[PDB]
Amino acid sequence: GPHMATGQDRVVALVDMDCFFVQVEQRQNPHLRNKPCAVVQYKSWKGGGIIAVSYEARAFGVTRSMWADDAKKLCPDLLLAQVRESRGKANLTKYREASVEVMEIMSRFAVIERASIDEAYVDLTSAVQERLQKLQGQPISADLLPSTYIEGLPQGQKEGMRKQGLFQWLDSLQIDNLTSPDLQLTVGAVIVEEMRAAIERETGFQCSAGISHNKVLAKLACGLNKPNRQTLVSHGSVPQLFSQMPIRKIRSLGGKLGASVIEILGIEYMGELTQFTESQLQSHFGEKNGSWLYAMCRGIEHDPVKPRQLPKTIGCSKNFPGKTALATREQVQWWLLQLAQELEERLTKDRNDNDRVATQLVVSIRVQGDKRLSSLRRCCALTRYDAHKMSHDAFTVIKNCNTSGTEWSPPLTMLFLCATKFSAS
DNA sequence: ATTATGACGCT
Ligand SMILES: Nc1nc2c(ncn2[C@H]2C[C@H](O)[C@@H](COP(=O)(O)NP(=O)(O)OP(=O)(O)O)O2)c(=O)[nH]1
Ligand SMILES: [Mg+2]
Ligand SMILES: [Mg+2]
Repeated sequence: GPHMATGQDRVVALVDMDCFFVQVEQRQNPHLRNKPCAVVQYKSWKGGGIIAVSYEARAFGVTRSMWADDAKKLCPDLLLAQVRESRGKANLTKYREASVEVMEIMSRFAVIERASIDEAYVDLTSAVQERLQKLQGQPISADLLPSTYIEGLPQGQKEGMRKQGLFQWLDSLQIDNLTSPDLQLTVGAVIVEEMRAAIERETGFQCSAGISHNKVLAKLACGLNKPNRQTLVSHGSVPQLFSQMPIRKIRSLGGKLGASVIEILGIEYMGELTQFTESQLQSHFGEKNGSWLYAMCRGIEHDPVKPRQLPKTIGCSKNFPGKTALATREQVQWWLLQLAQELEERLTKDRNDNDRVATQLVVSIRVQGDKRLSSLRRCCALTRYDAHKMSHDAFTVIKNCNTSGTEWSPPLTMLFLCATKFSAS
């Protein structure tokens, strides 16, 4: 009892820009605001693959990974913005820069771990302590939490329910106890309302957030009430929340490992994991997964919020599916040169903005009819930011995959250059 | 013929 630690030491938030690329296009083109609209890559094949969808279009069934021509069947009024194309490929510069805007605002409040182009984790522990001392026992008003949902409440119209749950929670709060985890979460949620208001004031972008004691619960919480809302998942809400939560919904159990948990153990929901000893879990799933699962199904996770606002690698990738697969030497060279030219542009801007140089170049390729998503992956040294040198070295490092007797076989369905191993500059 | 990425683990 007294010695079972409960993983209530930290306050952690996950902030996700809602349908981010769509919002970027809607800020730039006001004729898209508050309409069903989606963002697409390419236009020739079935109107393009959709990678971002507004909530209005979602109301009609439009999803990511869907062809635009199919989305139009579900939503005939759908508006489409095209990703920029440079050197024959998609170019996401507009959104990486919009993302830097957002991250830079978030960093004013706390240390943030860039988790993706549009979402970060926040370690609010110190900020909550500072703010708690600032209040000096003063009670927390519902006015400070105008968009917060308390998961599990009310107990015993959507905004009406929300306010009821918030009132029940705030009435129960022990404000005089500067060490109660629930109070600390509440204060973190006040600070996240402030962060979200600053992001929207200074960018016009709206976002959702989850507030809890760890990254996995913050991420799960973030998803309970979207869009433009935030959800506080308290330690005490976990047993009910997890009692019907499909295992696949927890970050990192969405794939094969979550499938084998389901199949081997014979369960469906996260909470059912509590009925297995740690050793049993370790035995089925390895020592790391086992320890991690034994703690996670009790709402405990220790992965730290890593202080990292910049990506660790910088990458350029283009698929060549179907009959478009590259089949000659000239083709592989020209696309390696296109890939390297964009890579070089991104790298020079990275060196100048962020004072660092990449030292290693990873070349990945897929070949046609190869099952795997990397038919090959080989590294070479990255010594200068020269597109022609980088493309030439990538070719030198893959060329012994050609089996022709000027021709290229097996045909290539993917080229991919990645710059890694950054050293300060 | 979702694509374009990017973190992270295993060996
Ligand atoms: N090129 C590409 N971009 C992608 C892909 N997946 C996502 N993006 C881009 C487009 C997305 O806008 C952005 C962020 O991805 P999310 O946070 O997963 N989705 P969003 O912010 O759209 O909606 P929500 O309110 O549910 O969070 O990343 C992809 O497979 N390929
Ligand atoms: Mg998002
Ligand atoms: Mg995201």
